[PDB]
Amino acid sequence: ELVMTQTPLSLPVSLGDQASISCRSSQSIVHSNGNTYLEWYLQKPGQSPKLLIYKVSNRFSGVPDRFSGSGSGTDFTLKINRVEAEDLGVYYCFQGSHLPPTFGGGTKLEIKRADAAPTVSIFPPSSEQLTSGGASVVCFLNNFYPKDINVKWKIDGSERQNGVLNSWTDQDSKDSTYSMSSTLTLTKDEYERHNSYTCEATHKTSTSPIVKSFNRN
Amino acid sequence: QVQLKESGPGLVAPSQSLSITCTVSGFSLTNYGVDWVRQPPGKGLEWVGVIWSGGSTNYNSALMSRLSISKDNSKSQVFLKMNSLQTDDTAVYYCAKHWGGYYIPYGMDHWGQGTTVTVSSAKTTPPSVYPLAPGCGDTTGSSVTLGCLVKGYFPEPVTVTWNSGSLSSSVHTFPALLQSGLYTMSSSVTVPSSTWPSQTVTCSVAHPASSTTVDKKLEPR
Repeated sequence: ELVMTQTPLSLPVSLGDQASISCRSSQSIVHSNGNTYLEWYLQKPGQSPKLLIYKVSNRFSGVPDRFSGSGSGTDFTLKINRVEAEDLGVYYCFQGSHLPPTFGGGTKLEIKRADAAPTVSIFPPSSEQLTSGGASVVCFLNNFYPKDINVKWKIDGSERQNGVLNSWTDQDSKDSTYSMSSTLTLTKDEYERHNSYTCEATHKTSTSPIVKSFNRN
Repeated sequence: QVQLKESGPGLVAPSQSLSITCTVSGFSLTNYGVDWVRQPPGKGLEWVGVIWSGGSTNYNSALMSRLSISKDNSKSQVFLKMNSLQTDDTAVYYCAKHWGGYYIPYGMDHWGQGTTVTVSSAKTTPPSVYPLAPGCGDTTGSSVTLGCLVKGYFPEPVTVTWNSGSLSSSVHTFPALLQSGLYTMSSSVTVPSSTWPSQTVTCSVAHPASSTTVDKKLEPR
């Protein structure tokens, strides 16, 4: 029933630049033993959450000196400097002094790095699946920065948007890049009546579009 | 070597109940206490409950009347029922271990991988692997890019593995969205052109919700 506020909700920052997260408690996080039980935890994407800091300023094993945790009673801050791609993930504060113990709403660490161009590959529908009433032409666009990109499917000249679905990734933890998958699925029928297929895609990198088309010849 | 494992039903029906057990190893529940943390979809960590190493349980206020952490010291298991399910009860259910001193844990020490719980009407629809191999028309340089578009499953989640795990070289995963009431995800893995079609690549999909797994081999065309 204790409140903890975490700001900002997301923090853009650059590799090599310092970070700071202030966690705010609605009341005292100090224990009667004077020990205030404030943890920080990090959850990289896909991975499970992990203990970093376990008692305001006490680093947990593995975790390097670049991570700092300060704080008194309302105000606590996690400061992380010499910022890596690995720093990526969600950072959460957790109080265990009085019950029920509670978490902060997390803050997304954002890294700003060097512009990277996207790598596109178009993949034509599968044999087996084509023999399954369906036909899907799935494209890929990998390792780009910024996360801002545009992609369209032409089917003999025109554009396709109908029901289309692209899927992004959270910034890589090694190169800190984003990636995206677009699928262009319909029916065999319609796939059975268009020959070539184009995977168009514009990005801040290239003044010219990024295209990955393919014929049915 | 300490481990914490979670098992569950993948899905469950709106308004019914759910229990998830935490299989544990390397330590004991007599000596230790484990918390129950959870993560609503696209939301942040949510404390569910605790069981101190002495049969005692303290709960999350907002659902203690739906919570109930049990345990079997001899069986090293940490069960957790949870009556009258609901649709925002959808979360990942981790079992974390106590690292602090006595009756005040310094922090949740070791966390399980996590059991996923989906609350909806819809039923377990199994997945459909389709490999994403490049055509014959286009070619590639120094490195190639392939993947599998794993389509039509319910409920979440699935898990792909490239070349028996001997791959990790440029592996991207693209989250799954719904479509026709079904999830659909894709995995891409980039490998040196000297290796494909040169050597035998393969994609292996786990999806415990229906438990089934399909490993595909990639051939162009």
